[PDB]
Amino acid sequence: TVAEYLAFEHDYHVLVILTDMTNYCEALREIGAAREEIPGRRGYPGYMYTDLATIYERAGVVEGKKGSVTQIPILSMPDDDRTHPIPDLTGYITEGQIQLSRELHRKGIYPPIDPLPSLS
Amino acid sequence: QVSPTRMNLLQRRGQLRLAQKGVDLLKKKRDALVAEFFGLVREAMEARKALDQA
Amino acid sequence: MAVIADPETAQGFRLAGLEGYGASSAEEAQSLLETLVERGGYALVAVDEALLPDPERAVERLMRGRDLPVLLPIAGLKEAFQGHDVEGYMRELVRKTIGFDIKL
Repeated sequence: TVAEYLAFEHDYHVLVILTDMTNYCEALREIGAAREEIPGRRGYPGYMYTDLATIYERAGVVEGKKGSVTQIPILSMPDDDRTHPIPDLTGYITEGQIQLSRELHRKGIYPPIDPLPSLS
Repeated sequence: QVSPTRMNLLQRRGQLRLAQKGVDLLKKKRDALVAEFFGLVREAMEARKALDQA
Repeated sequence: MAVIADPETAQGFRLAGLEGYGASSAEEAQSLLETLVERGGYALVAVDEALLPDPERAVERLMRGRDLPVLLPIAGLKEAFQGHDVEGYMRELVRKTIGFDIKL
């Protein structure tokens, strides 16, 4: 809300760092399991695509105005895959990801970005 | 490891099937090399005996 | 082409033209074999049977470079007037190959 305000009514260049969205999806799994609701994959509810979409798609630039929103969500991939519903649906809504690798950080490389599973 | 779905179960069944064919393939290759080894061993002892006579 | 076979009967191999060396001591023969695999004596070394059964192990230790110097157990002359035991030599060659006492 503050990002959309400061970008589309006062013409700043807001960069948002959405830390660890897996906690947001855990909170949705809690509130979706307390409502006796249809699960998706691994117990997360049906509307998790819609809620991650209505967080993520509130970014970008508009026509005839000055501002900009740049979102960097941060994901903690649970078993460091692209098959869990949190990084999976995150990668479906968003436009590209930057994926970190356990091999390069064991080899001692910073930033350990393997470019093959990452795109923009 | 690999995160288990119904896709990776069939991919690992395919990898198992390829390795089970490869074991029999390499056993056939080892049989052909046994045949050529018992080919060459009598020729080697023949040439060795001719070397002994000379 | 070089030999390490005999003290005096290697002169017949020199009389063939092909060079060689003889010492009748195992370690100076192996040391001239060492300078013969360093300075490669044209790709063939023929070593006495009943002085070195396996010449190749020490040579592949002191030179893991390739097998251009080929190493053969060549027959001693005196034992050559006995009988070669061709059969038993191929027995030990096949057992050096696959370990089995299988007999072709």
